[PDB]
Amino acid sequence: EVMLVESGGGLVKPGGSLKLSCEASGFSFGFYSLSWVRQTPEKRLEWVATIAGSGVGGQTYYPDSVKGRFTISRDNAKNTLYLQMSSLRSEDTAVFYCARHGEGKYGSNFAYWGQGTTLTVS
Amino acid sequence: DVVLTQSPATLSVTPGDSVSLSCRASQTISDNLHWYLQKSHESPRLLIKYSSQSISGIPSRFSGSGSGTDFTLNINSVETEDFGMYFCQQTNSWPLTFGAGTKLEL
Amino acid sequence: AVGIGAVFLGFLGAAGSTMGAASMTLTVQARNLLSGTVWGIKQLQARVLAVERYLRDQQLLGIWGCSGKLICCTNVPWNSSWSNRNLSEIWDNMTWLQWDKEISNYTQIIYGLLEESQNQQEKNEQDLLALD
Amino acid sequence: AVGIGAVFLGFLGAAGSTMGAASMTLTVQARNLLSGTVWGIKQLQARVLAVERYLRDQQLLGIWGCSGKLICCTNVPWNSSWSNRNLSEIWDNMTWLQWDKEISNYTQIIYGLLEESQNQQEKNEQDLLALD
Amino acid sequence: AVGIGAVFLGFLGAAGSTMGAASMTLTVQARNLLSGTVWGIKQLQARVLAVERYLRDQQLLGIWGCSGKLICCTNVPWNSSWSNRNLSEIWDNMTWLQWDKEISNYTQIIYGLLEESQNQQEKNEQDLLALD
Amino acid sequence: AENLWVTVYYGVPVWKDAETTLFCASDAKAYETEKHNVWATHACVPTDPNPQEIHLENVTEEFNMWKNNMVEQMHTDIISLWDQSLKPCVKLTPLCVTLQCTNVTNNITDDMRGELKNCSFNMTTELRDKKQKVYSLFYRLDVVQINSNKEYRLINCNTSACTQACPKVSFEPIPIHYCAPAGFAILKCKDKKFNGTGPCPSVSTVQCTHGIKPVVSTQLLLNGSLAEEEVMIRSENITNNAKNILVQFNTPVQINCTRPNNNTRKSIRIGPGQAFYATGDIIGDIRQAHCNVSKATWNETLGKVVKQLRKHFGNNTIIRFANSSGGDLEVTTHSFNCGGEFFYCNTSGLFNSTWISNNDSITLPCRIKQIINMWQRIGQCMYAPPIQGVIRCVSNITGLILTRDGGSTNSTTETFRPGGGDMRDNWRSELYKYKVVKIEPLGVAPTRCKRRV
Amino acid sequence: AENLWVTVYYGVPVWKDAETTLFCASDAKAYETEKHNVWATHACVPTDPNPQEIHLENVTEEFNMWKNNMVEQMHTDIISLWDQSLKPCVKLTPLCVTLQCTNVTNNITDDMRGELKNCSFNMTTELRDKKQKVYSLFYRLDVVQINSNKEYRLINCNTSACTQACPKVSFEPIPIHYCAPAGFAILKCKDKKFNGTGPCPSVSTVQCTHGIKPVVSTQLLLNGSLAEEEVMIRSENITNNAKNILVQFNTPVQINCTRPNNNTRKSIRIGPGQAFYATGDIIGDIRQAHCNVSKATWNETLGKVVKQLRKHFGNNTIIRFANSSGGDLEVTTHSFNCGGEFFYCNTSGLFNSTWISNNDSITLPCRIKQIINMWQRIGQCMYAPPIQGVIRCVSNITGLILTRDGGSTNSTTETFRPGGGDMRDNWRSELYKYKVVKIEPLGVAPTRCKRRV
Amino acid sequence: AENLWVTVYYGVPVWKDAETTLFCASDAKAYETEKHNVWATHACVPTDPNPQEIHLENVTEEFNMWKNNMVEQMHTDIISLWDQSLKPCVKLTPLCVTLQCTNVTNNITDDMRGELKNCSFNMTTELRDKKQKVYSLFYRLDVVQINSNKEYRLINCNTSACTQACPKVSFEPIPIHYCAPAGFAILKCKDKKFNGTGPCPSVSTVQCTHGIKPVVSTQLLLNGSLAEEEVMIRSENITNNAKNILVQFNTPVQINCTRPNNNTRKSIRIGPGQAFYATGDIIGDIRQAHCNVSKATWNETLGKVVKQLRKHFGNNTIIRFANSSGGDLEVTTHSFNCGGEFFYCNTSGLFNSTWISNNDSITLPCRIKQIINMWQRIGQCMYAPPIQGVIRCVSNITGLILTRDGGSTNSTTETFRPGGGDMRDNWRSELYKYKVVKIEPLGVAPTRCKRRV
Ligand SMILES: *[C@@H]1O[C@H](CO)[C@@H](O[C@@H]2O[C@H](CO)[C@@H](O)[C@H](O)[C@H]2NC(C)=O)[C@H](O)[C@H]1NC(C)=O
Ligand SMILES: *[C@@H]1O[C@H](CO)[C@@H](O[C@@H]2O[C@H](CO)[C@@H](O)[C@H](O)[C@H]2NC(C)=O)[C@H](O)[C@H]1NC(C)=O
Repeated sequence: EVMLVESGGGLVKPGGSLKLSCEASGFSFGFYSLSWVRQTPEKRLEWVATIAGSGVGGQTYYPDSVKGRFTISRDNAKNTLYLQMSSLRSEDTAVFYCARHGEGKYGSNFAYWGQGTTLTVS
Repeated sequence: DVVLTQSPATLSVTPGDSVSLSCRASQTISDNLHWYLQKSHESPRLLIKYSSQSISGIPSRFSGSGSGTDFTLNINSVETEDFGMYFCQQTNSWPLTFGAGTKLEL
Repeated sequence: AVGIGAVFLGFLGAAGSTMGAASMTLTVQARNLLSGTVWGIKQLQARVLAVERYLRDQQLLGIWGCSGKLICCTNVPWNSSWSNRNLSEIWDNMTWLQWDKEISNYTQIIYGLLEESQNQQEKNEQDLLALD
Repeated sequence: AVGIGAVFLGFLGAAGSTMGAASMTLTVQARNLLSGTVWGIKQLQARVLAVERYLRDQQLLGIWGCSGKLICCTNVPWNSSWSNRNLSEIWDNMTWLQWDKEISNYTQIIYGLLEESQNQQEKNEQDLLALD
Repeated sequence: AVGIGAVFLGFLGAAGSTMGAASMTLTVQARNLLSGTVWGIKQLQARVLAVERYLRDQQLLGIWGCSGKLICCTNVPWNSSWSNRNLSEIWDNMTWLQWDKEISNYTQIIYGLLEESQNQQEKNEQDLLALD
Repeated sequence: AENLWVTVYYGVPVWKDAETTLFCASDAKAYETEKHNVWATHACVPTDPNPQEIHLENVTEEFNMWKNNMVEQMHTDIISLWDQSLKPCVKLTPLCVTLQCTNVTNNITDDMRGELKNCSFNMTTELRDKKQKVYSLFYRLDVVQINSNKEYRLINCNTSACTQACPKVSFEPIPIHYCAPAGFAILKCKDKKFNGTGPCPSVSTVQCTHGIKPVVSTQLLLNGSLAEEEVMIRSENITNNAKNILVQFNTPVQINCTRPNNNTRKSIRIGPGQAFYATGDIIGDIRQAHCNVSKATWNETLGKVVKQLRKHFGNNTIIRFANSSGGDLEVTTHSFNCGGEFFYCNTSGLFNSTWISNNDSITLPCRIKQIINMWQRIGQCMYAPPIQGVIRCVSNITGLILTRDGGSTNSTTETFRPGGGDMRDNWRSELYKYKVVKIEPLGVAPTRCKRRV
Repeated sequence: AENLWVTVYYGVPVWKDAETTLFCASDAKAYETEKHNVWATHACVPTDPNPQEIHLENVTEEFNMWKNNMVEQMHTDIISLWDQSLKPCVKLTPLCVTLQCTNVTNNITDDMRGELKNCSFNMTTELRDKKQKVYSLFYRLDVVQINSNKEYRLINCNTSACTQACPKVSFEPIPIHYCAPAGFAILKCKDKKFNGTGPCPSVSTVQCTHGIKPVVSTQLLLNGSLAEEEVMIRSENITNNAKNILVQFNTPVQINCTRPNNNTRKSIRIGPGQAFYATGDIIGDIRQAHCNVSKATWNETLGKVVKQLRKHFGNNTIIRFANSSGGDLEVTTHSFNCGGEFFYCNTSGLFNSTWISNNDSITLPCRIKQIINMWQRIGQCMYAPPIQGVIRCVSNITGLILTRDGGSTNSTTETFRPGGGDMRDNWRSELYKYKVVKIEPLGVAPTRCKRRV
Repeated sequence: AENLWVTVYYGVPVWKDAETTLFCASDAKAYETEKHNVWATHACVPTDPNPQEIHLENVTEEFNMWKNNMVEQMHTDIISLWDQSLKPCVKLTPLCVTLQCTNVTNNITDDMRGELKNCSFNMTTELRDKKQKVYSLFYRLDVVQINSNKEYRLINCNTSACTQACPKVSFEPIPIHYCAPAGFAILKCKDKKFNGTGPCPSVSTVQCTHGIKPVVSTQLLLNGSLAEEEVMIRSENITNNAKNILVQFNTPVQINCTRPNNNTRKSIRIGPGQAFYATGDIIGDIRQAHCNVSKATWNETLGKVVKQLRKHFGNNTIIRFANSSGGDLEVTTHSFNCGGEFFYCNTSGLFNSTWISNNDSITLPCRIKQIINMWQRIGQCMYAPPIQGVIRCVSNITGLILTRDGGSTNSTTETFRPGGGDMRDNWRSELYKYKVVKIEPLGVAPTRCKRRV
């Protein structure tokens, strides 16, 4: 089955940097587009970053609130996803989930979510 | 940006009843709306893909419907394990956005 | 509509790509080679042209040391009169269509080299197996 | 004496029998698959249908790790979402036709799994062979 | 000069030569076996007869232990009721056309011996593979 | 333990239902007669000895003959080689001439009718200038009146000019063993109790069928495949009125069809190398062709089939018979072939009885037609040539093709009626034991072994 | 290190140019119409859904249209299945009788001409003896005078007796998806600016082409494959005078061809089962069949093509048009099909202009001929049967086939003239995107690994 | 040691005798002449250069040429493509009209006879109403008298209406290279002393035979495969009287056949597009067509073959010759083709000698026949059209087909007699060197190695 296990969460001062990791198994890693989505303490879900798969074009996508600030990358040979954070803000405080999408035309949805790693910025 | 509005925010129903959760998009997303269940102390879990498409491993009591901007997640006999936080998601345009969630309580 | 669905690299995907990325998926060009009263003989004479030229490369593969392994090392060295190219380029600079032009004179020397380099190795397995 | 006509069956002999006795003789259904002016073209279009559907199975066999061994282990695990059955039953309780109904949804997932499980091990064999 | 036509024979070149010299080049008879509106059907019924009589021996070859190796040991002993000949003669005294006459009664016992001697080694390999 | 792994298994017995092109296997003994004295004796394959009919123990299988294929393919190719055996024969275009016909010279009784008209006409010889004036004899079912005097023409001269039959070929049925190609089996239901649908729990796999005789009878199936123990009836919905009830009984009923006219032939030359065989004089007397059945056997067989019919329609059911209320001349009659000539009988002394749940022979007056439009195609017919001497044959009635009467009331009677209809329904009386499956080996099963590296 | 070793690579993407036999893929939706109401709807293959049009990134490819194959094979087999759709139909030999023709009953004005002659003749009935005397109507383009009185004969009665056309079949174009066999790809040039030759830097691989409609127009290509952005012209040597200029423009031009005669049919019986369909009376008036184009659209399209022609011939070039100086009646005219009948128009109100670098409709007077010698074969023609009622069709003019005027002076004008010539060039307006390659895997490359012993 | 094990050997040289379908290899130089000006030049395969004639040292092989196959298949398909080159041509049915014939205008000597009759008749034109009255010229071997007056008819008008021959095709022999398919070899006996049967101790393997020209001569084999050193005679049982003696001699004998009539052609129109070529006037004188051989060479060659005949019949044997006592016109004569016309000569000034053990030319008076029934089929003939001008050819007599005279007494003489008979024996003069074997690999031999686990 699909397993996504995130690590790297911590307490960060604002303006600081932090790299999250997501170790994936159970699927052909490079073919799928992968994303980071965070869940705020009020339980709201805010998409954070996406990196497309090898056959999807491999581009990165970010919402406007983080564009120019957040960088998502992947190392497909070890099946690991990264989320590189810089110029961190207190609003970034959330549980961050790694998520895997589906396949083909009906696969831009999040299909699998990881357990999450907690980031607290204060 | 597409704004997703989930309704209701919270709803108490007795186990065994059926519910219809609404998610409304600020623009048409043809059918690009997905539903997730997050139980308490747990991660979210995909329930329904592209308005209506069922997911292997998810119980048949989860059903989806809706087209355009208005989408609905039906849970047709709610079980104790189904109570939790419910999310919709759109893939029509960047940025990807979520609804605020429906809290299903016992 | 954002296009995030996984879309596996289709047929002929790395056909302009380098050899180090074309050799990642070789099975996709392999598997679409057999499957995919007068206009029935145009079906017949397309089918019976397909199975001989499938069997002919499966025989030239068969009569070397590579039965169905689809990737295999051999023992003949690479004479630089054939290609004269650097090694560090020819896995990430050129491409395969550029290779077939770059080597097509020197083919049928390699194909002649492979049967004797296999049957010599073949009889050497026989000479090893005969004594015990 | 030695030699009776009871347990020495024929073609498709154990076709209702269990898997532990059908896998004893699989070659007998394997080997009886090729040998045995307008009414000649039904012979032609029966022959090029026989050798095509034989080669299609010899191609699906060829691109896995199983050249002609006809029974072969692989490396992919058996997810219980496929069958969810006990092991101690499914070699002597059920039968093969019951298996083909019991699994027919889950084919082309296994067939997609087998090609990647061969080619990943293939290139990892090449990366193992390149360093030495 | 260097390169002469004397010892480099052709197709069916050693057909009168001894077995120890006929088994030196077996690939030359192997490779010239596939390549080389009514006068098209003598081409059609020659092609699907060529690929049929090629596939019948490649299937009988396939179900033994010898996929495409073209020379292979086996496990069945040589009963002297078959040939009763000396060893020191039968690789350099007699010839192959004399052999096919010298054994042709005892064929279909050997061809019958090979499937069980392969399938017994196959299931004993499976019983070895099942425990691990 | 639970780390189960995929292991494929090549060459494994399972099959699915399919349909592909089958071929002949003519018996090798019929190969001595040289170069198609009957159709399909050199064209398709010489058979094999001892076809490996081998049992499949502990196997039940849902057969079918009503939605079955391969009884459509046999009808397809038997149509096709029937058209293949008419392309060499001579076209009969220049016979469409205005006849002039009188009664034949005969002791004309008013009860009997003149079956053969004289019809002396003109027809071109092999020279294009000359025209001989020849006469013939023709049946009354082959001429119609162009309208003092009385002058006819051929009936098929409207809309369908059609060929002669080369006297080398013969219309007799030879056995035909249908065989599956490589990779396909033929399941044969060995059950002695098997109606139309239902799982047949005793099958056996062959590669070639038993020798099937292709006959053409509309009612009263002949000369083939008797039943095992009882009289078996089988249909589609027996509460349907459009589906025939193919009765197949166990012991044969001997028929004694004959034609007592001598019927001397003669050859008129149409043109260059185009002979035409017309019946000239008839020597002796002009007597009617008939058939005989034993009255004790026929009445005993109807005593059997009214017992088997009460198994489907209950007891106290007053079963009666009738005579195929209407239709064409080729559906109201027992239309068949005998030695190369085409009898149309009159089954109305047969299908006339009534049955309640509590030595002599029957003679059937037949009649002969020379042009033939078997299978009712649009632009074909078939002028059968005359044959010499007194004609007599003996055949076995094996099965009927009945048809119920579509009542809509709470009555007891069931006036059963015979009816031929589609010729395929004959071959569903021959191809109900056999279905064709496709062997699909290379299955897959998990077990506890992993491919070591 | 430097001890590089040969390593073969099976299944590797490279291709070479080749040519093999391609096949149909008829659309499955056109399979509902039963048993060849048009040619090639049961004969060749039902199509596939969603053909895998897949991009080939970083690929440029040298396409070609002049030395291209597969437009010769499609013309070959379309000839062949045209003979397949003409071999069942009835030969019309016994119509070669010395006619006797008068004017049709009509208000004969001297400006108009009697287009239809009466032509009452003798023809055999189904009886070989009788000969009925029947009459018909015939166009003036199908009879010539054997030379008081006025007696004609058929024009094709010299040298080519030719068949009728069965009214079951239909001459409509259906889409045809050509598909490659296994081992062959179909490259599609996706460039929106792509003339005949030249590297196409944006290709994509398919297995089946889009639905091609086989139409038959000589000038004024119809109903297919409009251009993307501009009006694309493409030829061989544009400084040649023997190579046609296949204009393909971007927006469609609507044609409105009609025929306002009622044209009642009738069936004359030639013989046994040989019907002949002749036009009997015409109800109403004898009016001329015409076609219409919008003058603003046609003049705008010539405003487009006078810009694109100056793109190849420079500025200050006085472009003018003319009307195809000479040739046969089937090359000087816009010869086409409409509903099953064969209009021959007169493109001489169209191709008549001059252009210097500084609401109404055009009516084209057409005329109909019934025998047909499409593709100009030696010993064939084709008597098209009449059709009932008023006939009207609407089509899209998509591309022209012009031809320059072979000057040899330092002039500025270029008097273009339309001209059809070979029918293959029509299909070159459909087959410029597609080439067929042969996948040749199992390449070979040296790397540093050796087969261990 | 003694634990010998089975080891199979793939790709191993052994063969068995078999028979499968062979194919052409037409020479590529004969491909320039477009679309079958001779039969089988586009239909079957262009050849290869330098066919791999490779020796097989230390190989003996039991050949046979009398029980050989593949000379039956070549006769079969040459029959078939002879009918293939006659299926397009025009059937000549409407020529069966009652002729009216007088003598041709000529210097009638009592010794000579009128070979050509005038035969003016009536024949329909292309119009069905008119009938032209045309005249021709005809040989005496093509008309028989219908019985004051004198009226003939065609000889083949009884029982066989037969086609004309299209002047596009040509009856010249082209070389044909037979090639084996894959898996079959062609053994060629290279022995310069090799009769019919017997082991040939010098063989060689080819893939394509040399170019065989299929000619049709009954006696005096022509234009093919001269012997090596001597004059080789070869037969079946030489003490049989029913087995022909295929003499094949070493040096060629030049024949000089001609026809000195000018024989102007003309085209009569039968109908629509059906031309008929009839001989019009003859320019010059009416002289008989003849052939020449050198008398010193022919007498020297019979001096050779009576020496080789004494090798089988002993010395002091008075060998004499005779002139084929009886038979039809095509077995008693040297029946052959020359440029498309069919000479029947009279070898009775040739085969007339006697031989005991101790500059001028021979003229053979030939005669020409226009209908042709080559291979003596039942319902065929062949109207060869006339040809313009004086006709002259030069050929090499290469081999004879003799036949002894079946004595039953203790005589010494052996009156040999010529006789053509079956045309297969001609091709047995070309295919006696060649046999076709089937390569059967996968041998098996025991050695001391075991498949390790
Ligand atoms: C062809 O002609 C035949 C006889 O001339 C027609 O046959 C009968 O015609 C009469 C006309 O009064 C009808 O009453 C009958 O019903 C016809 N019988 C049959 C069996 O057809 C025939 O109708 C004509 N047409 C065709 C198409 O055959
Ligand atoms: C066949 O006859 C037709 C007449 O029906 C010929 O056609 C014309 O013949 C005259 C003869 O003087 C010529 O002047 C015309 O040029 C011909 N016109 C056409 C369109 O052919 C025809 O020439 C005859 N021959 C052939 C081979 O068709």
